[PDB]
Amino acid sequence: KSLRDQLVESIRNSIARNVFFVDGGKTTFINSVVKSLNVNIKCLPTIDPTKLPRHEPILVTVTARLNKMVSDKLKGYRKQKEQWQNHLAQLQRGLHLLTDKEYKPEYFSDALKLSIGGQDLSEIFEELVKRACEILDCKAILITFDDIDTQFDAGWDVLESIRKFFNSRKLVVVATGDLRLYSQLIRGKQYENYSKTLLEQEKESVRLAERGYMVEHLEQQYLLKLFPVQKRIQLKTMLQLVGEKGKAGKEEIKVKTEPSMQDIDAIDVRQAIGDAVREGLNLREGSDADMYVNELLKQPVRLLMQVLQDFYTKKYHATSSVPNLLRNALYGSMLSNIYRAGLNYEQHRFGMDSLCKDIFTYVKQDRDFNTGFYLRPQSESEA
Amino acid sequence: MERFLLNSTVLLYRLSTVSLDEVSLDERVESSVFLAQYEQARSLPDHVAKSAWSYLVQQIKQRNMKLGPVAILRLIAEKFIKNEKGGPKIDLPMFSEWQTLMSRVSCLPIIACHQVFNPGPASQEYSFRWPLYPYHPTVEDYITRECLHETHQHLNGSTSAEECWLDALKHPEACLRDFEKGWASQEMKQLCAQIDPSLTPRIFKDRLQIACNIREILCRVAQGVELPEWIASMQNPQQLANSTILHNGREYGFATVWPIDDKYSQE
Repeated sequence: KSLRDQLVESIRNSIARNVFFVDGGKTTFINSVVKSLNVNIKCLPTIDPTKLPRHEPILVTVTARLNKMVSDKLKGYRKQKEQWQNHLAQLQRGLHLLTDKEYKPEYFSDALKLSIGGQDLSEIFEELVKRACEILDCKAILITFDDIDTQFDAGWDVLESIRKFFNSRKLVVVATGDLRLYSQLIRGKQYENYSKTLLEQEKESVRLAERGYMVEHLEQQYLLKLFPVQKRIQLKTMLQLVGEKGKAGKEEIKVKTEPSMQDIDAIDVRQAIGDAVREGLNLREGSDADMYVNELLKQPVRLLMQVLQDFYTKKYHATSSVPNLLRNALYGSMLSNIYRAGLNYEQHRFGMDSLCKDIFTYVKQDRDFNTGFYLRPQSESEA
Repeated sequence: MERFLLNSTVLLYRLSTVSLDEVSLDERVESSVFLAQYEQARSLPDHVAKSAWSYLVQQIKQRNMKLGPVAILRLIAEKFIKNEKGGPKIDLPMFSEWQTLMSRVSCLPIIACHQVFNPGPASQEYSFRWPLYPYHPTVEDYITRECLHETHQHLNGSTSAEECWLDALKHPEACLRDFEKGWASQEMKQLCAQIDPSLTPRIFKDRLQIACNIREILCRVAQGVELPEWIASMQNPQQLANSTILHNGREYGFATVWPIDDKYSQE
């Protein structure tokens, strides 16, 4: 909202690397941002890297969307068309470079045809964007890429698409995700550059150490260039968007709890959470319950929205126990969390027998051993 | 006979007089066709006409189209035009009656209908070129080796009449001026009465500007642009007899944007 607006302003005063990034929901925010831009810059349909066959280059995908946009802006109302197919064919012909698992020599004389020397696909792409903005009468093109949480590996590829092809001043990148995975993947295939025999032989702490230093420094430096900090976006969180304990509350959220909910029955968001917990927790309205719900307002918006949408849903269903309607919701919310916790899974074996053993397991895993039975969500792990 | 469905003063008058919301105009259209064939080709023996009309309505119903230029243009297209060699070509056995029909109608509509509904291989980007020709390798060879030899071309200004249509639409006021200046002459009065009894320059201009409006509105729909609101108030064809339309107190001029600079080009 406000965040997307500042971001819009930031990219706008950028045409005057060239890659804004959004930490982190994420997709909703990015879609809203793109709607915002609809100082002439033309946007691209959002790029979902995880939603692409294992064999495409980000560049081919970009070329496809660009093809559509150019062609239809062209069928709207020539020689510009005629000029475009030349670049298109040049791209097709030089396209092999990326795919080819081996160099075929015939590509040599191919490279011998005719402004840097060779068949630079990146320069070809730059004339491509030149033609595109020349024809669309736009200052630049936005390339909008989705997070790669579902496939953090394909993202690397977009990174090289950027580095090798998007070092142009009429293109701007909008990346989204967690830079931690970026770091890992870039590191992972940094390590892949070494020679297998090398590490196979030098398996000693000393040399392990300095190569780790080298790889980590290179990862850091390369992330610096690819994602220069200035244009990165931190984004405001839901609890950051909500009063910590009531001494805040820029832009009250308010949520719907009943089907009627004629915009005046909205029971805040913090207050709805507190009711759900206290009554499902039989928790009183004291300080710990508050902080309990603060350690709830962290959770990712999807998880919290599901867990608080199945809460009142089933309460209304039963009303035409709060703790069990809420317990069933927590079960779905943390199931794989609880599943990897190694704790009771079957629902037909609830009892109070399994509860004591499971509490023992939780306290041992949280270490503690002093107030673990308090079951405070104070652990470092979100699991 | 379909020529009658595309050239009929009776049908034109009747349609233009009736609103856009009658529906089920079959019988009146049929009667108009009977009349028009009577005046144009009176010599037909009074039963062949009904035979043919029944035949056509037959094909229309079995093929599940409605009585309209879409259907008629379709029928004409399959009957006459084909894809061969280069671009659509007219059948050798049928060229003569092709000319008979052309004497009455314009080719471009059929040409478009055929291109849309039975285009050749999607390889030869078709550029509209009038008129239509049959194919013979022998005649083609003779032409290529010796070319044609034009001597007598003084009929209509010096161009084909079809262009005079778009020329009038681009200079509608000039068309009215020239028509009037000549309408006072007895000859042209006789000819106008002979062709359309109740023409007069007033309904002349009305028809021209109405056609302009039709082209405009159907431009909007063809480009699929939002079907402007005033189409709802657009209820009687005569409403196209004015350069602007009154929906509710507010006047709309019909003009829109066109892909090409020359909105009046045959292309």
